Amino acid sequence: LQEVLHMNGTSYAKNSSYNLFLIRVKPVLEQCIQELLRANLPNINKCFKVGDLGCASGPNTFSTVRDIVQSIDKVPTIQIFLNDLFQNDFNSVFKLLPSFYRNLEKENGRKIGSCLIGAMPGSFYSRLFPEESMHFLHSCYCLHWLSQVPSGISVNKGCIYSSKASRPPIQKAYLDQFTKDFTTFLRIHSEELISRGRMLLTFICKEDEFDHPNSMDLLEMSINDLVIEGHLEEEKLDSFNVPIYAPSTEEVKRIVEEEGSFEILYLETFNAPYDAGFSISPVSCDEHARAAHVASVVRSIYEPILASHFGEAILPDLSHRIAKNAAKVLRSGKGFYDSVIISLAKKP
Amino acid sequence: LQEVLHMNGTSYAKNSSYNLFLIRVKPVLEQCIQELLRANLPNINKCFKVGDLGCASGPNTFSTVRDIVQSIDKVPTIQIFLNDLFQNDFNSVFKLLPSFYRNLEKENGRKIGSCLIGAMPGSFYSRLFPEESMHFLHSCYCLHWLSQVPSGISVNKGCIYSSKASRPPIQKAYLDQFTKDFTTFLRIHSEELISRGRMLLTFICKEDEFDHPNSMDLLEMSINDLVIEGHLEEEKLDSFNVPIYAPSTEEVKRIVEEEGSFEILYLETFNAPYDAGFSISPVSCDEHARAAHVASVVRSIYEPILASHFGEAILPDLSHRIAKNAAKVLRSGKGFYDSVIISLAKKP
Ligand SMILES: Nc1ncnc2c1ncn2[C@@H]1O[C@H](CSCC[C@H](N)C(=O)O)[C@@H](O)[C@H]1O
Ligand SMILES: Nc1ncnc2c1ncn2[C@@H]1O[C@H](CSCC[C@H](N)C(=O)O)[C@@H](O)[C@H]1O
Ligand SMILES: Cn1cnc2c1c(=O)[nH]c(=O)n2C
Ligand SMILES: Cn1cnc2c1c(=O)[nH]c(=O)n2C
Repeated sequence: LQEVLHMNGTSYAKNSSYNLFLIRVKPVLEQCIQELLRANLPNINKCFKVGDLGCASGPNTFSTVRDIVQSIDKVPTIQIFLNDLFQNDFNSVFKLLPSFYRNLEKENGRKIGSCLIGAMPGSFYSRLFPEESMHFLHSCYCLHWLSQVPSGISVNKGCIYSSKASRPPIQKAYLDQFTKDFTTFLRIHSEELISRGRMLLTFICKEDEFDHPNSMDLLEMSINDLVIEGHLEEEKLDSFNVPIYAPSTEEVKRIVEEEGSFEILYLETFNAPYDAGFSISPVSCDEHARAAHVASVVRSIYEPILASHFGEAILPDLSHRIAKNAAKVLRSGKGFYDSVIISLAKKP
Repeated sequence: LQEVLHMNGTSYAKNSSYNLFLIRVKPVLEQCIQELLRANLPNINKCFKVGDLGCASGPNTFSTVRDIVQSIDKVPTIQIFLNDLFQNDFNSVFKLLPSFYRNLEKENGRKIGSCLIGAMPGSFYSRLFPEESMHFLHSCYCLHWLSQVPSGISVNKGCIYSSKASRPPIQKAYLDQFTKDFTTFLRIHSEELISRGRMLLTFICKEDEFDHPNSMDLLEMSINDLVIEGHLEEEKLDSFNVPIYAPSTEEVKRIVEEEGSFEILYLETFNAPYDAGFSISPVSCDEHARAAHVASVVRSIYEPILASHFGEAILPDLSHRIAKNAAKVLRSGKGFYDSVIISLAKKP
């Protein structure tokens, strides 16, 4: 998937929003960075070296950089490495850099050349940076993507991942894959961090106490509609497996403590409404448009993988079922994407 | 030009060749890198940090990385930053990285993750890297490009740059621009280098003793043909000025010594035949094809700037005149691109 997985190049950019997860991350990001400067890590007041792991493209890429930069300058050279898979749309980010830099100088006074933005492409499940070279690593909404479909060909009937309705051997196969992946992530990136360096990670979580469908759940139920309706053969659904896990906070916690590289400074979950990134009639129109927006966001996350497995002909039917499902969920008051945020410091 | 200048995205890749300049650079590159390891710069045996300034795209980008990597490993983590202007075709380099990395491991044994290739886009006339962070900076065939058209609207009649036929106020305007630009280059990048760090630079030079037309000279004479022939109004030629200088070695030497940041370790010129990158009938066919190749290479360097000034309609006529001119030059035995190579060490 290293050379297959990426967000939609409509686009992830057009459908993304600061208002979904990044605004919840921001205060925690801010506190993390301020604590780092106060900790006086070697060279941090000369050059603050930061990586954004799974930056994608679009406004969110720039919004995350802005948040970092403003956090650092809140009342040092900044070297930012943007990381994503080798077929991410880097060219478009780089073309927006000249205006980004000017706007940075008009906004903050940050002289041009004092914030140095480059890219380091590759999988965050492999080494990206020299040993003990980085102060801070940030990733938002990436770590639920696995390095591969769980290494357990086997039939996950009526399901596309370890959903609540999936059988326990599937659930165990997906957990074991996440464990491998996340342990590797932690082992590798701890080595890249300067002593007492930090990571701030935000990704999908599963909460036993709630019952809120995540984007994969909305997708799964919508593919199911289509087989029931007759539009898709049951074999297409039975063969489709997404390389994505939704962990519990206890699972996240056990993995980190097992790895041993990091102390947990902060660990919380939060629930983001589906349409938090949506802006504005009767009211059936209002809710139609909100549901249609949700479906666009969900299509923008999964289209590459959906097109390779199913072909392009079912995607408009799929978008239609996702919207219908989205609206029913929001009406029941369970229309939230559940997310965990965890702040880690490298142990001496 | 920071946001306008770039090589042709036919393409610079298809028309480029290791055999033109890089094979001449290679032995000097090799000696430079070996001397660096022996000098024991801080951290160099942990992580060797290298920048390629004006990497472009195509085989040459990868050939330069390969040469660096093989030089380092000749009987350490390697972090390579590829730099070019913000609208360079980075996406295509990154997409070739997965196979590059595998081929690196099949060739050398270089484990994956021990050579870390990223990008730092921007003008090399501004800061690219944190202070005292780099061991070695390499640039081949870039530094003759100026930051702007010489800051001397004024009419350069019948000429496109400071050619031998250009009047002395033009020559002085172009030299003064190169002086500003190259001095800035040196001041800025010296600051980025770790103590006793080095630069290896290769670019076009002008030699009083020879009389060999460079690619701009071939272009200039070919645009002149077209005005004489009637295909182009003299005003189009009189208004066209390329942001490019061809310095003498004495001019290069004076600038470096004036700047004061660098000691010169090595300084030589070499003359590269026009068709050194060309592979294979009577013989008028052979020489036709060799001349046509030269014209393609010349079009691939200048098409973006030619299209913006002249429009697209004259380019096939232009390619035809460049080939005719190329063949006459080669036949006289003066068909060489004259180049200088200079090795610099940061003074204590
Ligand atoms: N192993 C991996 N290495 C690098 N990037 C990965 C990855 N697995 C998933 N991703 C990236 O994770 C991103 C998820 S979308 C999140 C993007 C950004 N952090 C934001 O807030 O909008 C995608 O761009 C995808 O390509
Ligand atoms: N100010 C500048 N900053 C960064 N790159 C520049 C530049 N001025 C010119 N260049 C780059 O110089 C390159 C010249 S072609 C040389 C490319 C490569 N070194 C090789 O051996 O093939 C172009 O890609 C162009 O975009
Ligand atoms: C709702 N939403 C918004 N962005 C995302 C999601 C998601 O569910 N998974 C996911 O991977 N990403 C990037
Ligand atoms: C002959 N040749 C091959 N490559 C180049 C040239 C040149 O003349 N200028 C120039 O800038 N570049 C990149």
